[PDB]
Amino acid sequence: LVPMVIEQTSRGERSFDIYSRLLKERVIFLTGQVEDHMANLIVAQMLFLEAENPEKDIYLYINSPGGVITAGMSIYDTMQFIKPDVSTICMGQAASMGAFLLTAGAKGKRFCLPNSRVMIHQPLGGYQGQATDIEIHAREILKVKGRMNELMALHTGQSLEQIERDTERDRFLSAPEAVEYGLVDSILTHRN
Amino acid sequence: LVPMVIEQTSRGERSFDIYSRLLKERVIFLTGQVEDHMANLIVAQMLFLEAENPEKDIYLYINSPGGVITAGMSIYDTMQFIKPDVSTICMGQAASMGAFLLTAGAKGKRFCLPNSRVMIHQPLGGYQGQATDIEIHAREILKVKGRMNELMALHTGQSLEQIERDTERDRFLSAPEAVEYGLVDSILTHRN
Amino acid sequence: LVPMVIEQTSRGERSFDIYSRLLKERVIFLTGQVEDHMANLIVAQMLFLEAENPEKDIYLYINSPGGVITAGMSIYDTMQFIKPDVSTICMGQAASMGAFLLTAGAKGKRFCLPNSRVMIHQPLGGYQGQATDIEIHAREILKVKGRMNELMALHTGQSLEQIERDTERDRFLSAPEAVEYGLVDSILTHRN
Amino acid sequence: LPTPHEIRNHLDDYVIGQEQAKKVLAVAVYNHYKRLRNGDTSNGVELGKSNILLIGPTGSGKTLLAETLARLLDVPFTMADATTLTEAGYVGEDVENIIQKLLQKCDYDVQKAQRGIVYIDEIDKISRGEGVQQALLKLIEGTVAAVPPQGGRKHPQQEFLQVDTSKILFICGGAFAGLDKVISHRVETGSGIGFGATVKAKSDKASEGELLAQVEPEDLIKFGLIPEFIGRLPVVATLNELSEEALIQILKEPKNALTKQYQALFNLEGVDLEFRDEALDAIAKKAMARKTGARGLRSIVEAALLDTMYDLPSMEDVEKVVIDESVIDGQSEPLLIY
Amino acid sequence: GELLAQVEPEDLIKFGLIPEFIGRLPVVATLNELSEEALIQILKEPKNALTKQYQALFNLEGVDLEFRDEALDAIAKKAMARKTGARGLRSIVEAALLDTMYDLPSMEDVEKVVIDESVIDGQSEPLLIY
Ligand SMILES: Nc1ncnc2c1ncn2[C@@H]1O[C@H](COP(=O)(O)OP(=O)(O)O)[C@@H](O)[C@H]1O
Repeated sequence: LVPMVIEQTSRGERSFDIYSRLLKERVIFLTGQVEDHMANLIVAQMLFLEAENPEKDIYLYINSPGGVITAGMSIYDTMQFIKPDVSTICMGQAASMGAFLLTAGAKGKRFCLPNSRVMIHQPLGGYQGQATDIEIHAREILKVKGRMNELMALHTGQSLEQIERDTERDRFLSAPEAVEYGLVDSILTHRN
Repeated sequence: LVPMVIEQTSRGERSFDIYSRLLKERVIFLTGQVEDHMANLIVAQMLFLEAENPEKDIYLYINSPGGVITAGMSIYDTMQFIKPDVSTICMGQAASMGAFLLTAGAKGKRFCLPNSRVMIHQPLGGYQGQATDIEIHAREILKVKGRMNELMALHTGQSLEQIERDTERDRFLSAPEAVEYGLVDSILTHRN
Repeated sequence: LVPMVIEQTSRGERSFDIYSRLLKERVIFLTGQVEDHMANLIVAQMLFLEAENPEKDIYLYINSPGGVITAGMSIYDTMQFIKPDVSTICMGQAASMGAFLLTAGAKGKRFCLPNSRVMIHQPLGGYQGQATDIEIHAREILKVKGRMNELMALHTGQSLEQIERDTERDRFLSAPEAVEYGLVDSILTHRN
Repeated sequence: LPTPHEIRNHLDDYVIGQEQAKKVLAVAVYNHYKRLRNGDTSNGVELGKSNILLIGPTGSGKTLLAETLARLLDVPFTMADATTLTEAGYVGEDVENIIQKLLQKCDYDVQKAQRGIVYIDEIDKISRGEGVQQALLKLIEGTVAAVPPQGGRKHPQQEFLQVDTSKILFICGGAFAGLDKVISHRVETGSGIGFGATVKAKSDKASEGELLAQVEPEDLIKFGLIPEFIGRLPVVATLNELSEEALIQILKEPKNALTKQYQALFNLEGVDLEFRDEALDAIAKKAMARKTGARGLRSIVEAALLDTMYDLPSMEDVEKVVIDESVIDGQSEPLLIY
Repeated sequence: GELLAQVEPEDLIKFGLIPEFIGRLPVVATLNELSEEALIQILKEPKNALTKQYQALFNLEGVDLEFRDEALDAIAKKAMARKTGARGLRSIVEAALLDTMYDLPSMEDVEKVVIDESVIDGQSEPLLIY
């Protein structure tokens, strides 16, 4: 059950759900397996906040084990499109897609919690059918692999060759290791 | 759950769902497997917006893997019937049915995000029963194939022969490749 | 999640779901397989609208792959029973039961979109049990078949013999073909 | 006491395109003056006042129709707005303040004030404050309001002048934009969203003319007006719209036409002015898009002539001046003849 | 600016003005917020300009005041933010010269004082010539 909170305003007392109250403060929660429906919801929140104030910065809290690539690209493309800088904070973990979205945040505004765990791997897919169809889908996933690696190299700042080697197999990076790799910029240890 | 949002108006503060709030701005979300139930909901949204302001454009956001042809065709006929132009934007991906609706958008208003993937294929179906019945259903699906290819050629601008050859098997098109093919017009890289 | 729309009038502002907002305009949506529960809901809408105004026309948007015959007759008898003329518009498709309700609409107020598919076939049924019971049920379904053919011939205007030969097996029809056959009166292509 | 036909002729001189509305006001105003003229009241029957209700779009001539009648038959004229009196606090002092304003024009003559014509506008806004309507109906039904005698430092209750509002003609003008939809629902098909519905919102609004003419008390109550207030407004006059072509005629056809006013100003200066027909369409088109009706015509013409008016007195050798559609756009300069 | 130009009678009525009063005033002259360039001219071009006023004030004490061309641009920028029009200029000048005016009478050997753009920002102190 989602709890309800009261917000004091000039008009009077107002009741909001815990998630909507934080949305009012430009906070979007990315939680669980990435998919088309949850991604479209996040896209709607980014566009809504852009209109309210295109100057202020938006925040994205990523705690997810990854998911569909196509759904993630909808979020990634939306972040780069809108004028507001999107700050990404990793809570708990950030897998292949969560990590791609984490590093896709605005340069200097990417954060990670101290005990967080980041993991990056290459795309995984499968197709059953004729050899001709296999060649088509096989070429498509390879293109996505190259495209994802090219974008990660840009945000992380590492060379494309290095990304291919590291993403060939699952690689787990802690919060300090991620800072060196370039996935995140700083760690939020304590409130200052 | 969907996060509620507040809209300021002359009467006072008003509460709207995230999707309903965007619907007020002539934005319709086409998400997931196309089926009769969701299609009738999109049709109702279009007709409602037409009454409010037939001059203003409508924006359809497509992120779906395709689905039933009859359900998708009810959306296409609705778009062409109504006077306002229906702009189509592709987020994440637009498969066979999603691509037909995408290219069916108003000329010059079709858009695609840079990392979106547009796949087009021919109709697929099946029937079990007597040979006489199989002949009836086989002729019907073939007629549907020609109808879809005829319309796709009209919107894309390519010849019917080329569309038939290209759609004989699954064909994946990136956002730039789609521009040359004619499925879309421009790519929304960044807000200007 | 159906969206909520706001209707603004001098008295005030009211919020309705998309389906209920269109109901005020005498628009009833028939979607999915026909059954007792969904049909009962459609019947209640017809009686409610008849009470509000028995002179204004009622619109029925049909998109359904047929269903139970008994449930359909409730809708058909209700349409003829009430004074208001019930208009029928085929969106996407209209199978055996949907087509029967489509052609059952008021003369001159039956429409179909250009890409709609209309299919008509004879009733389907089965019974397991003693030979004596089989004869009872077999006679019943044949009586239903003759009754449906007679009604379809009346609305379509075709001869009873022609309807029997055509409905022996599935007969897919297009919007232009339906006009000449008599199932529909006109095709709605563009608002003009 | 001229006949209604004669009154309509006077209105036709300054107002064009609202012939139907002129007829309703001509007969209605004629009856009001006939009752005042028939002060003898020989018959046992007591005559009752008839109040008109004007329903038309903005800048359609509602206000102009009020004072124009007073110009023909000399009577004091005052105007009020419902938004000013929606305060709902001490409404009694403001309703009597309106006649006090009217009394100023008539030299504070109670008899002359009673014969005066009062006008109001924007009645749609109050329809939904309900309480404001309760006070307004009393003024239309008839009420005696005390007013101070021609101002003064102070005066006792005895000297206060009381004027009966039963003999005053009240015209409660308004612009009911959303009422047309209510009438279409009642008269035409009750479908506005579906495929078979009529959503031809081309902005022509030609159908609105005959649609609003079918106004009945039922559609008004839906708009929020209480039935008691509607009963006190038996006469109803409806203005259809001011078309683009109609605006062109208003620029020159009226007696004190806008073009004539500017032309006269240039004539005394020593140079005549010529308005080409091409310039008229540009001005009319701008007003239609701006939605100002005839009101914007004055502003558009002044802006176009502002530059030349500044330099023409200083400049010389301009035998004649001409204007064209290009000048209205602002890219071109008014042609000068030497 | 560019908003008051679209003023109409309906908005004036909401403010409280009587509708009859508005109709009697057809001509409407709407002014616009002074620009940076306009404020710069007022600082020196008028005979009774703000700079000349302080120059006469300093001259009464036996010192001459000089204003750099760049300083006027900075003063105009600060004045525009205040939104008080021409009066905003006096606020900036009084603040920048508050310290020197307090100590200038007590100080000796001061024959000339110069102000530049850096002084307007407040990071620098008024330049003194000895
Ligand atoms: N047919 C017309 N002929 C001349 N002037 C008109 C006409 N219709 C409107 N006007 C102008 O419109 C102005 C009144 O506008 P306003 O009172 O705001 O709305 P309404 O015209 O509905 O009363 C008048 O000054 C008048 O000059």
